[PDB]
Amino acid sequence: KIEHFISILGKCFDSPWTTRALSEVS
Amino acid sequence: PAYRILKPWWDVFTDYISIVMLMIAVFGGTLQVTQDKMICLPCKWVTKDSCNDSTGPTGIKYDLDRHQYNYVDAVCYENRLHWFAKYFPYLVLLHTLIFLACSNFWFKFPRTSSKLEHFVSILLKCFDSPWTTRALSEGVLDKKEGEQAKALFEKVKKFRTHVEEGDIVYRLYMRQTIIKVIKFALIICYTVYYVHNIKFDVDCTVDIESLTGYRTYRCAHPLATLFKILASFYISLVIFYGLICMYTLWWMLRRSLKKYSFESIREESSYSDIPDVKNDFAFMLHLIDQYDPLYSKRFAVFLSEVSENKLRQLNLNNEWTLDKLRQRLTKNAQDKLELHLFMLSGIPDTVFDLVELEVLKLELIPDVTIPPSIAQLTGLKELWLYHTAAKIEAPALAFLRENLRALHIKFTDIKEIPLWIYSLKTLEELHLTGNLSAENNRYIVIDGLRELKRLKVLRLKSNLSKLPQVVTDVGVHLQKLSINNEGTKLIVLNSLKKMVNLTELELIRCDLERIPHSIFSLHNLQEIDLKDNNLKTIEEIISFQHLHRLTCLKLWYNHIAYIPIQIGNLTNLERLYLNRNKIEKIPTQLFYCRKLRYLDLSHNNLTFLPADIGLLQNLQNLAVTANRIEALPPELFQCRKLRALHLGNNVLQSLPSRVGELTNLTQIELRGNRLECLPVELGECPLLKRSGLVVEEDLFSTLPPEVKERLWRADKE
Amino acid sequence: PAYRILKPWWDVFTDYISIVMLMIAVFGGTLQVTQDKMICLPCKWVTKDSCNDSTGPTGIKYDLDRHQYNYVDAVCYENRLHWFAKYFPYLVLLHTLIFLACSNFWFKFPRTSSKLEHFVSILLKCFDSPWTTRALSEVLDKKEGEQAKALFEKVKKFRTHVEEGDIVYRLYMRQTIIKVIKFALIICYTVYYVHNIKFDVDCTVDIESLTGYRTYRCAHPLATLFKILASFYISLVIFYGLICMYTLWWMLRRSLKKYSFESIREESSYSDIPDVKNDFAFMLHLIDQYDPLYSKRFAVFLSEVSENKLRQLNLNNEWTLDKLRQRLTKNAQDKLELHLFMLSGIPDTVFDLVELEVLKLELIPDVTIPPSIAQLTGLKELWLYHTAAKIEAPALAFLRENLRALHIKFTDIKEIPLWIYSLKTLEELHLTGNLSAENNRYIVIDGLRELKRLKVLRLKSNLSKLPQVVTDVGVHLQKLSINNEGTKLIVLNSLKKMVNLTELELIRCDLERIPHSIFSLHNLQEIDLKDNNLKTIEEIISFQHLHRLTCLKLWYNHIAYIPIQIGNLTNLERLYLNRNKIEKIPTQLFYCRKLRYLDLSHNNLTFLPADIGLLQNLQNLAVTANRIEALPPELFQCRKLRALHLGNNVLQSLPSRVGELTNLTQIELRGNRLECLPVELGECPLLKRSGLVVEEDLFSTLPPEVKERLWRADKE
Ligand SMILES: CCCCCCCC/C=C/CCCCCCCC(=O)OC[C@H](COP(=O)(O)OCCN)OC(=O)CCCCCCC/C=C/CCCCCCCC
Repeated sequence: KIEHFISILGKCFDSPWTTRALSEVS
Repeated sequence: PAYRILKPWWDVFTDYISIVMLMIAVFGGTLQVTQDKMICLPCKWVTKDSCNDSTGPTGIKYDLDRHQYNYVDAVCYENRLHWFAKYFPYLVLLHTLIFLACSNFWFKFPRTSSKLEHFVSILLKCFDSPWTTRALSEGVLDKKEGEQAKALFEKVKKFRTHVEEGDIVYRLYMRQTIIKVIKFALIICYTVYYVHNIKFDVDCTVDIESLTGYRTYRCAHPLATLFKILASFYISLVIFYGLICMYTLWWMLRRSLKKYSFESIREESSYSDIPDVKNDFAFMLHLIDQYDPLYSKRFAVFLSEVSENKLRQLNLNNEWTLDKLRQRLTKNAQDKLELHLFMLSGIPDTVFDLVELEVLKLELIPDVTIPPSIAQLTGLKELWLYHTAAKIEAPALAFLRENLRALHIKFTDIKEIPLWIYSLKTLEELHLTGNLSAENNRYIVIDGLRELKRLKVLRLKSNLSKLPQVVTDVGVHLQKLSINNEGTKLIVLNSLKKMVNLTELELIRCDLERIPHSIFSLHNLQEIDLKDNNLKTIEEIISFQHLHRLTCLKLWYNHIAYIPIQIGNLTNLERLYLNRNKIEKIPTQLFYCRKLRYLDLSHNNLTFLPADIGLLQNLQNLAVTANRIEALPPELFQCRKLRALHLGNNVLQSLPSRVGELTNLTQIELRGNRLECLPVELGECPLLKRSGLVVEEDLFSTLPPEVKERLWRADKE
Repeated sequence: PAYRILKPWWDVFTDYISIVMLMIAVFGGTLQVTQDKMICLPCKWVTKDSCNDSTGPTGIKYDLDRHQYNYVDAVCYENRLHWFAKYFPYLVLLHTLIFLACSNFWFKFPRTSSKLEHFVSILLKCFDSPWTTRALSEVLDKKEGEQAKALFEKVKKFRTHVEEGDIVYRLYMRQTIIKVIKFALIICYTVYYVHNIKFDVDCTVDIESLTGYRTYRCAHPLATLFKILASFYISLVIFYGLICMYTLWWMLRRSLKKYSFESIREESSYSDIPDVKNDFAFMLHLIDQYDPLYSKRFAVFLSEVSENKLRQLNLNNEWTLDKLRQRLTKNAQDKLELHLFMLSGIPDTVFDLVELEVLKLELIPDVTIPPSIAQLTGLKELWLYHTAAKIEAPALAFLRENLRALHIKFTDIKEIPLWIYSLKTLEELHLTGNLSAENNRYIVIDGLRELKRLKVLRLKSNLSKLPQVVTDVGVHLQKLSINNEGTKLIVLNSLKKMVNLTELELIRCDLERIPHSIFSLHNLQEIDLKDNNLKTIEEIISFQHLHRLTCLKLWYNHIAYIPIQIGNLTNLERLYLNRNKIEKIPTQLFYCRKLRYLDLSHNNLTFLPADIGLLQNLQNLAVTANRIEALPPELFQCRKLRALHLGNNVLQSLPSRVGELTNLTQIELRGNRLECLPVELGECPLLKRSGLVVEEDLFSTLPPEVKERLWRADKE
């Protein structure tokens, strides 16, 4: 579970759509 | 590893000084475990708890065993040797360990370590990136390298947002510096104070007379001079460490490391848009400047929106390949090759590499510049500008001046229209859709269409309250004036008299509520459209015999409830589009005009069709769709040129068999009627097919299966 | 790792000597820590605190305990043994550490470590670059050329970065100076104090109250060993001195802040390599000391001649001869064209191909044509657009015997070539670009007087006024076309001198009046006034004086009616009057029956008039887009018509005699109102389906035998 969490969180951290949704929010 | 860039010369100096100090600590420690002792000799004569110090010489006989001597050594070493001499190497080791922990606390503390590793990684990988050299040199770029460049730009932006919020790294470095300097002060104070207590000769008085026989002994500490020079060397090293620490503190406090000005890099390069980075980001960039200004110089190119704009344009040139543009090519209503560019960052250069393209469609393109590579676009004739603020290169401006012939401009703001459209000379078709009427910009912006000379089609969907004086100046050569106000009445004021060369006039959705006299003053018109002008009465058409050339009177989408008989004077009409009106009866005088070819009276209030329709032999497409016509007269089939009988949505009870005499019929619409059954003679039309014969399936089933086979074969063959 | 290039022989020697000195330092330190002791025996007979040195023998009974002996040893080792004999290995260790710190402060100081690492990376990248081999040879892949250009730019940026200041040279000089003075002090004090390491020591410490004896004689067992560890060490320092001294001489015999590439720029062809200076010069001198080949093959990245060679080689690999034949096209003159657009440089393979006839150079900057343009055989056209052409004297002389036609596209004076005036053997020339600038009214075209064989000059330069220089130049002119694109042309009767003109084109001159100078030239066969916005042609009465005009061109105008007098021009053979405002064309106008070509499309003709029957020596009539309903006997008295431009009309029918017109190249029917094609059109198998343009629904009404014959003749 720790490896799955860190893999998901790291791949989310380099996801462009995270920045896209942050721009949409703010 | 890669943290060396974040360690300036002071940090390296303290790192090496701490290493040498730890070597001193280890050496002193192993000597203290190994050969630290005190050779003690008793004083034979004592006087008030002190040694008296009062024929050949002979040695003094103490009568002590070797083990009594060892006991005396251990007791006096424990009791009367100063604590500094005993615990100097361990104190030095503790001090050096604390110094190393202070120098390496920010590397291990997760809150600062995450920021530090992010900074080091993205800064190093920006430093070895090739697009940094490409931008600082100011082509073609590899796909993988382009993906790396865009990912690095996004990572730099997200890290800049992530780091600038707080100043945890600056505060931690500050606190480490004050802790190190105050510990240096304490170390130097106590070590200098207690360094003189390391003595070779120690007088001990330990009260072990019951076990040995003597009370006071004079011991020699052998590792006292060696420990003294080791302590002096340690004091000198701590002095150097402390001086470096106060230099670091002065460097931190003299300037403001929380504020970086990029004025050196931004003025050197063409990028004047690099922001003044602040806070923690500014702090580690100052640290990198203490290492090497080149890293900051090559990193600053990733903080400017000009650089990312150029990168986006180059990447868009790269991704939009030629073959995908070939499969993107389409055709318009004018049978010209077409390419719709919708919602792109810029315009691809591979679009401009095309040669077969005729109409390029620029829709929602924010602030792009037209490259001169338009010299390749020789077949380009129609530039379609939708909400696109376009800047123009001079050779491309000349090329469009000598090639481009049709420009459509839609804009939301009157500043969005390019100012180089007036310099165009080969332009004939202009479509200015969007409000030209604004305060002090009401037709003053388009006052430069006087520079336009060959303009013949001027579409204006622009909510014009009154028609411009500039089109009164231009309309000597204008041949079509399509004005859409979407609900604003024109005060024409008979100003079209100077506009004599019009062949078509399309006043659509103008809410005129009456036909003005400017159309009547003109003479060259052949296609008159008055769509959605709310024309309640059209009684003026008696004067339309003055217009000897009119051939298409598109009086549709209006409030026309009747037709005056003077339309019989209009023998020159070929297409009379009266559909979607309120006309309830056709006068027979309208049926005098033998030249009518497209009699579209659909969506109206007609209840009957006069028989005189048989006189209209040139009629081809009679569309009476959605009317109240119950029975078609046989004389309707007298006209043998009916090509498309749109009888749909009517109340036709039965279609007579005389339709079998018609030959030009290609598509007849009967679905939605009261038609009981389809007669057999409907199959007698040769050119009619299933696509042409649109009808309900059960109505199709009424035809004979041999006639149905003929029609199904016309669908097949 | 990769720093071994920056360590010359002296640095390696000093590093090895420092390692050996550290070895003997730790050896002496281990000895001094572990078995350094002093065996002190009391002198039983003494004289004034000095050792007097005065039946089997018996041992001297000193009556001393073992611990009294240990105390005597400790006191006379601390008090009387010399400090050098006790702390020699620690001094050697400290000196060796100082020497190592001085040697490695070059690599450990960040300010110079960054520059050293950058220089190492750049030098190794240039060392492993394949293009250097080609640079030392006198084909490369796309990746090879791209990385060569990128590393060229990196070398230029590094040269800008490092040459500005000398921090590496200053630190190296300071390190050498410090090492030299440290060697001097070390040799001085070690030689002075090496004579105190003695085996025998007379100690007198005054511990008589604790031992009973005043003076003792002590043996220091390690002393002799320390002697062979001291003098040896001295010898090492001497070497470490002399080598360092040599290094100092190497930093003073010449200015290391001025590297000269004279040997390389003399041996190699590149003579443009600059004399680099400062830190760049110092590290290049160090690399020369290591290996001259690194500097030799790095010197080719400091010259712009090698940069130009790489650029031309890269563009040569881009555009091979096969891709040139791929890009080969043909123009309107049926000549071989090669559209070269947006290239950083001109190729050489494009001049290798002798087939080329029209060398096209559109918007190609930094153009410098080598004499390999002499390789071109059919070169008679040079379509240079927005091109600044530089041509050497042999290639210019080659142009002086083969070049014939030359088109220039320019933005005022910026893109106008200067070598065109010396060209005296060309025959055609074109110009395009605004010339009527402020204070420069037609002053830039004053150098076209040496051109004597020029015959064709065409201009499109939006002239507000007629240039007097043009009138002076045009003496030897045959064809001249003037395009003003919506600007007034003030001829002002100045064309009377232009007697040699045989074709005068005035496209979009917006004249609205025919200038009176046209009526003076008896050589003009073609008069072109297209898009002049002519409404009333009342100047054709004055055209009666001319007897040379064979074709008037008043098309794309608004001529409401053509007057009667124009029917007096028998020499007219081609009437281009299409897209005009002509309502009824008079029959008297068709008294001239030798109207071979005719353009009357897009007009307002309501019927084809009578004296078309008079016409006999024609080949086409353009009746597209007017109000004519039928092919009358008037068009049917013509027996030489070949193309009918009758499309998008209200033409009701084709009567029978058009089915006798077997020599019918084309018909145009793009929207005409024909009932059906008559069976008389089946009388002519000469007209094929590709030959005529007929609507698909109109074409299918022909009989199946006729349609099969039409498709057959399309195949046949
Ligand atoms: C605070 C952290 C410190 C870390 C400590 C590391 C481990 C310490 C434990 C040591 C493990 C085993 C070693 C014990 C050996 C004890 C033998 C002993 O005490 O015997 C007494 C007797 C007394 O010696 P004297 O000849 O009087 O010497 C007086 C000097 N003029 O000693 C002996 O007989 C032999 C001593 C054995 C020495 C062992 C240690 C030597 C260490 C080598 C030092 C390395 C020097 C490095 C460079 C020096 C500078 C150039």
